[PDB]
Amino acid sequence: TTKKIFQMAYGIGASIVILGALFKILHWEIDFGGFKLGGGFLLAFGLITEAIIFFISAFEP
Amino acid sequence: KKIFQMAYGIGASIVILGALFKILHWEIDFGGFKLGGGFLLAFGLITEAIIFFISAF
Amino acid sequence: KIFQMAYGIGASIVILGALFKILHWEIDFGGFKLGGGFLLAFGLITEAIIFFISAFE
Amino acid sequence: TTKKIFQMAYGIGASIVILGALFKILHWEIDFGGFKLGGGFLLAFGLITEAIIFFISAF
Amino acid sequence: KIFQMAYGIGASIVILGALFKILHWEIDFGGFKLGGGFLLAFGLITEAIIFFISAF
Amino acid sequence: NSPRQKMINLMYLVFISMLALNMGKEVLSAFGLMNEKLEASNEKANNANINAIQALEQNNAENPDQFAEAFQKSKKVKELSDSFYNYIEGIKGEVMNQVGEDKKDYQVMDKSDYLDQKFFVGDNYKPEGEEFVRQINDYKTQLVELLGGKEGTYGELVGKIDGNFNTNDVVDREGVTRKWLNYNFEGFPYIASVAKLSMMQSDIRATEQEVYAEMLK
Amino acid sequence: SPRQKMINLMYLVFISMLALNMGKEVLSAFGLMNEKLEASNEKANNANINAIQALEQNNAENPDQFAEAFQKSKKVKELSDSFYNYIEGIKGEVMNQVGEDKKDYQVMDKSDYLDQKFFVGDNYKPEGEEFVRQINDYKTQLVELLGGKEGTYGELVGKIDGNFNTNDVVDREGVTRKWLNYNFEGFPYIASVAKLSMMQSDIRATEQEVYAEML
Repeated sequence: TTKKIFQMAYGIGASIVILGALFKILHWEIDFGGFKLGGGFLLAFGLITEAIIFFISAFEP
Repeated sequence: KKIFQMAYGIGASIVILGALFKILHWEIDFGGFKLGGGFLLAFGLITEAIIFFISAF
Repeated sequence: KIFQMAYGIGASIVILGALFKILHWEIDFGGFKLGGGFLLAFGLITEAIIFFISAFE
Repeated sequence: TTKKIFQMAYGIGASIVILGALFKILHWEIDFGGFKLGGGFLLAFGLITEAIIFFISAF
Repeated sequence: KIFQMAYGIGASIVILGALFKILHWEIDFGGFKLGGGFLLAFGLITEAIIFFISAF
Repeated sequence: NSPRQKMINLMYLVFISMLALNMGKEVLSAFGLMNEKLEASNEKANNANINAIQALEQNNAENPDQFAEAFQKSKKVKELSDSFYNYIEGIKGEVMNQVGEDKKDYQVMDKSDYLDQKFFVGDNYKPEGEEFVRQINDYKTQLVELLGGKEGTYGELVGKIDGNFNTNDVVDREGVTRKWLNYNFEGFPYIASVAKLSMMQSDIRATEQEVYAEMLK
Repeated sequence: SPRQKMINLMYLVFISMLALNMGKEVLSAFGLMNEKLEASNEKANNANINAIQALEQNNAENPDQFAEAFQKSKKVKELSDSFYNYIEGIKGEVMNQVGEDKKDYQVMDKSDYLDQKFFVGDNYKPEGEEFVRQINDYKTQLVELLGGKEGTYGELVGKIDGNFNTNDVVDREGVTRKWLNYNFEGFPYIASVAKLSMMQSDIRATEQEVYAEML
């Protein structure tokens, strides 16, 4: 039953890292809160997410 | 099932073709405006992020 | 077979193009100067072709 | 048997690699362990760990 | 044993070359200056050869 | 699963950490020291240009029959030059505001984030990037039109300023054609970009002091 | 496997990002700067020769107020030329090992030759000691000719001492590093050549400032 919380984490982290790569390559700017969030900051957030997914991939069936 | 596999394949082809265009700095114009590598990268990466988001549920 | 061979050659040329780009190796064969850009281009084209073909299976 | 610890080591080492890459990109100097940790130290630790598992797994 | 050993050794050399290249490390012990470029070449050429051989 | 699968994901891990591959600390220190020397030489150049303008004042005051045209041309050149210089300095200060509290800590600049999100979008120029390119081309055009393009007077100074202040597509070492702004500032570390902007400012100052050098003669 | 599809797609994307990182001609800014230094160096050398010639005619017609000024001008010109030519020789010896193309600034990033001649281990090699000695003797003899931080050229001498220093410098962390180890160790060849050509632009600027305060 815990195989569906890893699938959610895997898919959502994949989306986040792909979007971070997209915004870093194309120099885009998403504005939803706080700052303009840049594309470099979104790459950094994608890297945080990828580190978390790498960590939680160590402990899985 | 098959829709997601087909979308993944086509979006991956488009995004790495756009990566090729950005590497070689091509602006291939066969239809409409200047395609570029940025547009293909955006299209492929968006349709990949969408597919991976939906496939998480 | 061919769908498990072009995988290997494409990955090999992608890695070789990455290496040549990192090290700025510009080996000159008959005719034009090869460089890492051509190797990346060929590897990326191969990856795009198999990502497209493998979409419809 | 020991394949569980290989993937655990790979995952934790790769997480440290990503954290060190991020800290080196952002120039973060997190100071908990002894001296100033930095991103270079985390890269060194994670990459050396990954190299150690990959060398051991060759046999 | 014929592919796994070279596989792992090349992977370890790739990792060490990446580390040296990113951190700009210059560890030399006489005669040669290792650097990150040499290790990256020695690992990535080996991996390209392994890829090409396993393709066939 | 497959050895090739583990090896491609090892390449994934290797190349995602190569996102942290930047210039070394020595290259960044060299860029920062070049920026310091460039700024000092630019301040010296501006002082020399102000002295040249004052000398043109002294000459034209006595003989307002042969130097008045030269004086008016020189003053308009100074207006254009200081406008372009102040625009470049505005961009340069905006870049230096994003590096941290210590301004001469060149090891940590190395980012290329603020600048290429204000010059480029996708594969085009963001409106302010086009503003930069337009400023360069307008400085080139309006300076030439005060002297005469490749003909008449000053002969080859026009050819020189048509070489420094280009925005034409440049071909790089591989042979692929690159747009000027993307070639010069996309992905460049903050300190490298600021050094390059100070180089452009040095071109401005050298150009205008070479103009006033011809004014006196 | 939503993670394996990501990796199989995005490792190519990250290789592409790395290729675009490697394709930036950041190091060509050093080469372009070096070209501009060379050009400004012939320009300033011509200005210096013109000032020297001017002073020559001025004291040839009037050897009353500034004849010794022209003698000092000749002596500083000769010392500046000697230092400039020493730096030029060091620049040539490092520009001879970059390849057949001297305008391919992207490959001049090795640093191996220059740090193998200025210093061995932790101290200076006896030709890298020569570079530091040349810098220090240029500074010292120039200060002697002008007058050290007093009398005349006092501000200029202070400017000179800030240019051609050799004092040990402390880096960000805090260790005390030698001057030649700080300035030229690990620097790519084109960065070192740009720094040397800038050090020549300071020679030209210093002497043109010296002749500026002689009219």
